[PDB]
Amino acid sequence: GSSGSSGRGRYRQYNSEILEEAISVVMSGKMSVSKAQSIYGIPHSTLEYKVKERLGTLKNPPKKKMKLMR
Repeated sequence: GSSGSSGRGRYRQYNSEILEEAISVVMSGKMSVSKAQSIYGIPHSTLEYKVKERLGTLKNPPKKKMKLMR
């Protein structure tokens, strides 16, 4: 039985699974980006974008013209 060892930082990365969790809480209004970021261990700049993406821009996305980099 059991297995695991997490808590109080200790390693600093999230699975693509964990990310969906920390989005669903925020979407459902359980918290906001800043709050869940810290709870789930997600970067704010990721979580922010990912909420603002999963909100449903992903269907019929904007791809017609661009010319940029970062």
